Amino acid sequence: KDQGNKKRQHGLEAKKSHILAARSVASIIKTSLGPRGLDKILISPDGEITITNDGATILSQMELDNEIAKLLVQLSKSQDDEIGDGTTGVVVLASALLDQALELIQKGIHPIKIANGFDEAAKLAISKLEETCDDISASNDELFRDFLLRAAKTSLGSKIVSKDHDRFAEMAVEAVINVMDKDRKDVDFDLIKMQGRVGGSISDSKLINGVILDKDFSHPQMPKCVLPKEGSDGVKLAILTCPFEPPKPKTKHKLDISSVEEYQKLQTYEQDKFKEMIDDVKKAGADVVICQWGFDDEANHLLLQNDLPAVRWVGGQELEHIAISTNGRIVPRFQDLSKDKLGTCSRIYEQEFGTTKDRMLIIEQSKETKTVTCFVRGSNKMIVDEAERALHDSLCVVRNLVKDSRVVYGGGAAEVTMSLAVSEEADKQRGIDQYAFRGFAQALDTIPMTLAENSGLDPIGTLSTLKSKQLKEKISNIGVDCLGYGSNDMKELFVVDPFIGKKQQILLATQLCRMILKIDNVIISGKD
Amino acid sequence: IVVLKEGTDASQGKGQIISNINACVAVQEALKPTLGPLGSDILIVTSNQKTTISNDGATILKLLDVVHPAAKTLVDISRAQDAEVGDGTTSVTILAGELMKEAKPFLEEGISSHLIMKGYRKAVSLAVEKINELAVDITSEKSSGRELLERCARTAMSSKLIHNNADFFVKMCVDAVLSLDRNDLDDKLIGIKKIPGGAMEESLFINGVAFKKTFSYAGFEQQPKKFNNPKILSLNVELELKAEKDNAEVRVEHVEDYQAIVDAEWQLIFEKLRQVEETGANIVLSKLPIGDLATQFFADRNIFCAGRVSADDMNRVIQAVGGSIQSTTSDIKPEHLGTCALFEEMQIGSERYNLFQGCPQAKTCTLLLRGGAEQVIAEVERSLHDAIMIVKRALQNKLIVAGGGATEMEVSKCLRDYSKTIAGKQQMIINAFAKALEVIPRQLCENAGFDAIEILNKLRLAHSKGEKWYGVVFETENIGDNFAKFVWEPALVKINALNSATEATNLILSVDETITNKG
Amino acid sequence: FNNSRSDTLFLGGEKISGDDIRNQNVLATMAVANVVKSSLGPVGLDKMLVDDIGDFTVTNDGATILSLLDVQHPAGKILVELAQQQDREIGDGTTSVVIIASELLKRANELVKNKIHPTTIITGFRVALREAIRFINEVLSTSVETLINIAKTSMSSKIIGADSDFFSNMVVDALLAVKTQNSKGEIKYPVKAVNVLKAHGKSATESLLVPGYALNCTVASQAMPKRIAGGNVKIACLDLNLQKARMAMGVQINIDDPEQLEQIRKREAGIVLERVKKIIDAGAQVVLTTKGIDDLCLKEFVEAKIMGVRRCKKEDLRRIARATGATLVSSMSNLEGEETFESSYLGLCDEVVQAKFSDDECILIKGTSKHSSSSIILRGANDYSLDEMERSLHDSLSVVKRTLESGNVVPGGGCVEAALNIYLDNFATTVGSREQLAIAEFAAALLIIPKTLAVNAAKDSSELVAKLRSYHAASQMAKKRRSYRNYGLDLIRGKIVDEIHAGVLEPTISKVKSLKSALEACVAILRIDTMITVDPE
Ligand SMILES: Nc1ncnc2c1ncn2[C@@H]1O[C@H](COP(=O)(O)OP(=O)(O)O)[C@@H](O)[C@H]1O
Ligand SMILES: Nc1ncnc2c1ncn2[C@@H]1O[C@H](COP(=O)(O)OP(=O)(O)O)[C@@H](O)[C@H]1O
Ligand SMILES: Nc1ncnc2c1ncn2[C@@H]1O[C@H](COP(=O)(O)OP(=O)(O)O)[C@@H](O)[C@H]1O
Ligand code: BEF
Ligand code: BEF
Ligand code: BEF
Ligand SMILES: [Mg+2]
Ligand SMILES: [Mg+2]
Ligand SMILES: [Mg+2]
Repeated sequence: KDQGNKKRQHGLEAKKSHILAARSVASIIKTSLGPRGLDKILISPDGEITITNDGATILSQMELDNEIAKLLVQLSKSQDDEIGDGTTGVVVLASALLDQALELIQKGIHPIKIANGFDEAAKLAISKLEETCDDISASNDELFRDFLLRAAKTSLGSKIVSKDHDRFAEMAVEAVINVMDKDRKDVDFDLIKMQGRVGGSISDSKLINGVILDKDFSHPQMPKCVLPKEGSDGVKLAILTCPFEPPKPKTKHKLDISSVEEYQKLQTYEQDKFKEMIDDVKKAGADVVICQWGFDDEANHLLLQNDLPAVRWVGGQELEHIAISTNGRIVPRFQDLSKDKLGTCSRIYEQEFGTTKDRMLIIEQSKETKTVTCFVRGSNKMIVDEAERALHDSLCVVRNLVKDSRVVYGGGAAEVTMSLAVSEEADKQRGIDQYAFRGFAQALDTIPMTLAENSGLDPIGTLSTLKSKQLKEKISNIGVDCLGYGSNDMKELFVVDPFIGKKQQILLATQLCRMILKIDNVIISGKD
Repeated sequence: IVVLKEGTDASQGKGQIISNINACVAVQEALKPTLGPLGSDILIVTSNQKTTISNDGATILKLLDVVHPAAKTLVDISRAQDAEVGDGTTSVTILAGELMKEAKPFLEEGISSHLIMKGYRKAVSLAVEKINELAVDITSEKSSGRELLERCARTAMSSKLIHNNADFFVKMCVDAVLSLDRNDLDDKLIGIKKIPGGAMEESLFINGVAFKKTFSYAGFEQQPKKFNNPKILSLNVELELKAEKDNAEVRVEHVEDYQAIVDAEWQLIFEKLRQVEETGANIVLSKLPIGDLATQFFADRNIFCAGRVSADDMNRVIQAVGGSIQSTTSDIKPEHLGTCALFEEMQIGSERYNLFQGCPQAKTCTLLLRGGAEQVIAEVERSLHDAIMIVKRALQNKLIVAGGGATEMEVSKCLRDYSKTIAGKQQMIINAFAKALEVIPRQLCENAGFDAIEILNKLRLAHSKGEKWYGVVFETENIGDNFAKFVWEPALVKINALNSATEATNLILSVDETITNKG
Repeated sequence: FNNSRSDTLFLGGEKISGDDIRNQNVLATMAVANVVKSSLGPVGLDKMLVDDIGDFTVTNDGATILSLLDVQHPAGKILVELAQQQDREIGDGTTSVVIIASELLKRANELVKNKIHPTTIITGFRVALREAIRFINEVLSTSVETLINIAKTSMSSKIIGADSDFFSNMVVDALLAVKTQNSKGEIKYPVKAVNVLKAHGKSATESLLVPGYALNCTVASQAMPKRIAGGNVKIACLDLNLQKARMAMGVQINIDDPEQLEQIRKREAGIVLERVKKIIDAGAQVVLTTKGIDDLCLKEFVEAKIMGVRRCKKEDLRRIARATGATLVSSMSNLEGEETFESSYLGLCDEVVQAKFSDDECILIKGTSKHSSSSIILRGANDYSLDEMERSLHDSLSVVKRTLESGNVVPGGGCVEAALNIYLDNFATTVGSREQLAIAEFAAALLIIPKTLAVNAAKDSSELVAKLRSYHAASQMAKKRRSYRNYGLDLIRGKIVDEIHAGVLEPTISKVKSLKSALEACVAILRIDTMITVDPE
């Protein structure tokens, strides 16, 4: 059916095409793998300009029609989903592999038999790493904090953020400690509001121990800040999801008014009814009101006179963070108030911003709440929007370290240990699986080599050194002098990649290969 | 000047029958590569724009559109094969086609088709009985209860993207055919879930049940996200203030009545609400919503919830914690609820997943699948359904045959030998079908590279000269006892295959005039 | 389905490789062959092929059907040029050399799909032929009437065949009568003499065989005789034209004195007039120029009752002259003079007459000195049948010129095929290997002719094809008892008969070239694995 507008590919060409298509996607992003990497301006068809060293993000934005690329688009994506840092690299390794696989094919090898070869050599490397890796959690407490940081830092060196990487790193380290527990080892990112606004530089990007939100503070006359109300236990605040307006049904209405009788009673009904709420909150003994939905002109004024700063309209996730931040309860009706369901926050101020007529507000807490707000700032949108994703990247590497305190020293060395170990087992293999193992390990070598290429070092050169040194001594961790400094040895240099991620990466590529190779037939149609 | 059909094509003649054959051959040759352990795979990008990659011959022949009447039957018999069996779909067509191919010589030489149809008819009958005759029934005949389901889910999981991670999935596959009552094997219980990302084997086998995270409301984040033995309340409907739907009219002439009816609404909810609290539950699920206020409530008193649960999910939820759906909050008795061994809200593949793991009293599991691309997870789910469905039909029929071309090659033997006793027209036709079966062994070798000619021919000697299970040593390219090598598949495949395949073949050989109407 | 794309290797055109092209070739050859597979055998039938103007032609000559049928595609042209080779070489066997070819590719291809290299199949077919050609000389024989028989069986699939006995006779007769020695021995039967003509009227049977030759012309001026000589006549086979001279292309007549005007002028008439006289003055009663005659220099023949025909077919005069012993007068010269040399150059003919044929009316030079020659004249219902009558009278009368020039025949009837089949088939094991399948295919493939010879009868041909199969299969068991191959098909009745007896004879020289040839094609195509089609201009 639909015979026309339908093409077919199969091996002679086909495989070349695919292999090459991968390779080419790669050639673009290879120049972004490294602490010497570079970003790529991507533009939405609408006109949105972005700038980012993030792998996944780049390949998602490249509006591309080649089917194989479409696959590497997800390859970098899936990895971003599972870890949060692989992206830029997972594809590189994948391509290299493909070129390698292809190469063998023109020497008489079966595509599917290479597949099994790679899957095997891979599983081995994963092990030769799973054995050489080091542990952090089980070693110290002040050193865990350090190592956990020394990763977040290394994880940021390939970003514009790099400039102030000290702060951005210690920020990501903190942001995670404060919302996940050593036992559950679960970092729920809903407990971390990644909000950013413009202004200053990326340096003025602090971490807030509460939340932000945008509010003018209901009535203008209202105060700007909020003290702990004399000797009290910090500040108490109302967290209600009921509107400061006369209660209404939820089924019908038609309050039939026969005569001036009842209309006379409604009259005074709404009137004091506003006092029925304004009083209600005073009774629970609170300082400031945070209502999910707006208030009436009357009800507002009262909140003024009664020194009850208010917050008209606050979104779901919004109101909710104000709870968990201040330890309060989300109170339905008005009469459901009480001094014991209030929010025990530590301060509230209406934050100014340059001359921007916006001027949002903030809710602090002093002590590490169960909610953090990394509030990012920058000289221009793109710097921010990149710095936020840059922050995110690190925050993820911090989450992976609690979910698996295992660490491997990157700098390319992590990939050299495999290439070394996997290549050894090659000589023992002999025959066909010999070519596979050699290949797998050989593709790997492109990872460090690429780092050398970007940092300005002769590839073959740094590789022989990295291989020799990491053999003439111990299948340890000797990385590339990516920036300079004394010499190799990612350890001293403090270059660290979480193991858990590295495994995922060196899998996701081989697997993706294992799929493409099995494809020997293709049938594309058009858009009728 | 008059007409009889209004410009609407329609061909007839002897060529008509030959056109149709060749037509089918195409759709046939198409799948031939996806056969055997070392089988090639396809990548179809339908006019839809959805890109897929698979081996379920059914799934391929479903994406080819195909409109040729004749050649379109190969699409049908391939679908049925993925039904009454679940596997072999690739092959039903290779054969179905191949026969039509071997019918050409006769049809050309000038022989009736009704005679070729008869000839093939017997050929199947004999061939079908022969399989039944070899269907090695066992139970503890040095096979064990698990080693049958494993040994069979394995060989069948071969030649699929899921191969080199075999062990992991066969142990997973069998475990999930057993998860449900072995008295009524219903697939609809093994409900699968796909999760973006992860290794194509970092997949998880939930013992109880796992489902999305429809939890779309404020006030969450409170409510523990983990319980050991919680008191699951598999409730069916509502839990919102104003109600999610349905209403009536409230007309009042008294100011007090207004505020009165209000206080009533509230209490009307809260009651039904505490009515749940009263059941003393830790987990409250409902196929309908759980409003902001509602979920907020349980949140206060450390009770977890989720609104708008997938319909086909609550049913697997019941079967896991052994609850029992309840529509109202009134007569909620305790044998109605359920309890698992452990509940948690994971962050698998950057997606929160509520899951009731550990449930020694379940009759329904759930399993999350992983992959680096929405195409691979997709192929796993189909590569696994082809296995699960074969394990299932291997409980109900502990009768198995060694494929890898053996069963096929042997059924040829007895069929070719038989034809000697017939002589004449029926001889060639029935002897043809015999040779026509050689396509599976034949193709299986070409796909992988083995010397298709020699390995085939060498097999015919030994197999006909004894060894009723000689097939092909996927390993050292050479013939071998596939029963000994443990390449097992239920006989239920082959028997359905040759029945249903031939059907197509004679359905085509029966048509002499094809009248396509235009419009 | 459907090949497409390019990606790398930027080529100015199409290019299919492997399976895709290799099948395309087979399909091609297949179609071009299948059109004419319904014209094979006696039970086979002719077809009408209409053009764009609406006219057409009905014919069974496989070679003309494939010529007339517009074929676009290499492997298609190949079998249309191979069908050509036959009609050009031996002269009959066209329809069949194609059906074989197609069958060899179609088949050989199947072997490749089984994973059998093309070469290993090729050498295999090559040896099957060596053995098959040799064996072909073990069914054939020297001329031991075999002629009126050859000429007959070659009219089975034709229109002329309903009246087989008649034409089968007129064929040999006509040909024979024309034989010559060419140069240094030879004794070749004119691969083209016997001017055939046709005229609509009367029965199909009422076709005359002139006892001399039929030159197709009138008689210049209606004023001269339309029948001359009853005893003896002198025929002037010329070539140079008898019209008023024009001198050298570069011979200006420059007049300086008005005197010379008139003189040189009228001289022109006479110069080529003297030439006329010097010819009548030779006993010329019949003149056959080739380059036409004047009307002036005609009246000279008329005034003298000399049958003189204008601008004749030079391809006839060459044979009208060898037939009256005369001489094709290029230009009266000899040493340095001018004369058609009285009876020295003239020819002796018994009688020259202008017979009519309804509408038409041509000249006949029947009975001559050294003529021996003949010429046939078909008469039918209309041109549509008539073109075809001759069309196959030739595809028949040709079978004879070769049976003669090559004293050796073989029993047709699809016998040759059957024999080779079972012999090569069993012989196929004399090498075993993969190569067995090749020869096997080759042999097996040959049974296409017997199957299709019969299927063209509607009935379940699986009958004869089986019988004839068995027979030879058996006969070659002490090939002892009373060995009896030469057993062909008798489709008219539906049974196996001895064709040598029955009268079904075909020259060895045909089936020997029909075979060696058809494979020469199949192989050059078997080697095709990529077809790059440049873009035209
Ligand atoms: N400071 C560095 N010194 C040596 N290697 C580093 C350094 N920073 C990052 N790398 C190497 O580069 C890799 C990160 O590449 P990057 O460009 O950040 O893309 P992604 O991290 O998204 O793959 C690290 O895993 C490590 O192999
Ligand atoms: N391990 C194996 N070794 C030899 N043959 C096998 C093996 N695994 C499956 N087969 C055979 O391969 C064919 C099945 O092909 P497959 O690609 O699995 O498609 P389907 O199973 O849908 O027909 C059958 O002949 C089956 O017996
Ligand atoms: N009288 C006959 N009985 C059976 N076969 C015949 C007879 N006459 C010709 N044949 C066979 O028919 C074929 C020739 O028929 P035709 O279709 O004319 O082929 P071609 O056009 O190539 O000569 C040969 O196999 C010849 O042996
Ligand atoms: F460049 Be990656 F995304 F850290
Ligand atoms: F492709 Be089948 F269903 F194994
Ligand atoms: F038509 Be055939 F060449 F006699
Ligand atoms: Mg990074
Ligand atoms: Mg299968
Ligand atoms: Mg003929």
